[PDB]
Amino acid sequence: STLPQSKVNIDVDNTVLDYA
Amino acid sequence: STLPQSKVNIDVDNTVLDYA
Amino acid sequence: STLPQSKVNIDVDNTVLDYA
Amino acid sequence: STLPQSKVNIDVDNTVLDYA
Amino acid sequence: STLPQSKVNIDVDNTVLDYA
Amino acid sequence: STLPQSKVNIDVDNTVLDYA
Amino acid sequence: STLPQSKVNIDVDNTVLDYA
Amino acid sequence: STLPQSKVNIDVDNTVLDYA
Amino acid sequence: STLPQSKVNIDVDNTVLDYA
Amino acid sequence: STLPQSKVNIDVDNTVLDYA
Amino acid sequence: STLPQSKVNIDVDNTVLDYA
Amino acid sequence: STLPQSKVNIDVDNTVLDYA
Amino acid sequence: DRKLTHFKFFYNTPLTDYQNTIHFSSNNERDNYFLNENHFNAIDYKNIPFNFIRDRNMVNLEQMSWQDAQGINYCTFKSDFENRRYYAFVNQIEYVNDHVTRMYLVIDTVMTYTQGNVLSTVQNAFVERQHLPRDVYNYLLPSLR
Amino acid sequence: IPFNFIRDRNMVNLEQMSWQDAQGINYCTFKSDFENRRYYAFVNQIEYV
Amino acid sequence: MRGTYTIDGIDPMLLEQLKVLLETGVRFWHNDGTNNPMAQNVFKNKFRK
Amino acid sequence: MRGTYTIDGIDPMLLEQLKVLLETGVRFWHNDGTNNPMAQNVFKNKFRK
Repeated sequence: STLPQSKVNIDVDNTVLDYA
Repeated sequence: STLPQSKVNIDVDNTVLDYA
Repeated sequence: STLPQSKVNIDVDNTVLDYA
Repeated sequence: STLPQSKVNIDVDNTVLDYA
Repeated sequence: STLPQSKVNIDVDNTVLDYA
Repeated sequence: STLPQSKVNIDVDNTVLDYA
Repeated sequence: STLPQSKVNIDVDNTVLDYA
Repeated sequence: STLPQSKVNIDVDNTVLDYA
Repeated sequence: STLPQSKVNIDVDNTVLDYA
Repeated sequence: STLPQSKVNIDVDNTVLDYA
Repeated sequence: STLPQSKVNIDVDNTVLDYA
Repeated sequence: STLPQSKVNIDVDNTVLDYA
Repeated sequence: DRKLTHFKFFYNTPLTDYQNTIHFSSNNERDNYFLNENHFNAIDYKNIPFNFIRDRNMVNLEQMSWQDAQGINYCTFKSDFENRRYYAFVNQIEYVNDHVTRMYLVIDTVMTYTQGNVLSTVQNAFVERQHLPRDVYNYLLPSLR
Repeated sequence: IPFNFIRDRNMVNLEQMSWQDAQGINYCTFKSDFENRRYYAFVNQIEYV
Repeated sequence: MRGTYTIDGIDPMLLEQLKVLLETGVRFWHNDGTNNPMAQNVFKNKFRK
Repeated sequence: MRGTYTIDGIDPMLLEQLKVLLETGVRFWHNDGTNNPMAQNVFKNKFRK
């Protein structure tokens, strides 16, 4: 859920995040 | 759950979440 | 309802908990 | 209820909860 | 509405309580 | 009401609640 | 809306109150 | 309104409330 | 929206208020 | 808006609100 | 979303704002 | 997102938001 | 029917602290000074009554613009709810709309209730720093010396 | 560029002052048609939105 | 200063702030047509304005 | 008074308030069959009730 402020390119369609 | 480190139960097939 | 942090394997489908 | 120790009225048949 | 902690056997189906 | 001692208007027929 | 604690017989069906 | 003393606009016909 | 306490005759049907 | 002094956009035709 | 208090003519129909 | 400076993902086609 | 109250606000009154007040011989004289006389500049709302309760200090005025609002200190108001008239300081002025400007009040008890010889009626109360009449002052002179 | 502002609310929002230009501001003098008297104030806090 | 006074045409809250600030004590620096009139050679202070 | 005591049939919180109030010190005025018995000529106070 939470995202770091490190310009992590996120794609809404397919992105899957391992960490909470 | 409150503190899932890496074992996130995203997949639909799995129905058991350990230590939570 | 409340769960302890002791790696209690929980299965959503069939698990039944005696304590509140 | 607020403090059910072990006598949780999960079953549908039972309709009376004691000491609550 | 409020209930005392005196093991008052309560039946959901028919119980009627005089006090608030 | 806020403080009904014993005269609780549970019954449907009664439509008047005194001192409330 | 507000009611005084003076045993004011209130009938839900027809009672009309002048004051707020 | 916030402070209606005696002129409560209960009736449906009236559509104007003074001093409010 | 806000109204002053100066007995401003308000008609719900047609009244239009210039100020917020 | 938060502080409209006299120019309230009540009318439906207008679609632009200045300084807000 | 946020707007400055500098008489920024805003048109609801077509206005598009670059900043958050 | 919480802090988008100028790269606001208003357009429908884009599905990835960077650094957020 | 419905009770209404009348206000009369003043400008730049010298009274701005609780400690100092303008005592008067009797309530009638104080009213005459504040109402009938032209001392100070004042905004009078005689024509326009108000719906207000002493319990809530908040008050809303119709025809007082922001510029006119600045400088108001003292407000004297009389309500049909209570026969006794009241005076108060306008602690805070706030702007909410082009047509209304809210003002808060704090009741000035000294002016409202202590007029006349009412304080003399107190019985068996500790006193300190009281100005003395001539008879007792001469009688008590050695003690002060 | 005029502004819509009221003395009662201390908050103010500026259009063309970037963050770099914001640093260093201490004193602000403002005059409103609402009140004939002009006013001066200290800019206690600067925030980026 | 410390007393009951009121400047004409002043918001009551600003009057309260001014009252307390004066009670604390405020120092006035006369303008000298300089960038920082607040900083001057104090010893040169003379009687007449 | 200042000590551990309890009056029979008293709500505990009222007992606490009474305890503190007595610790502060409370003065009793005996009734004289008057509108304001609290106000009397103190000098006339005599030994026996």
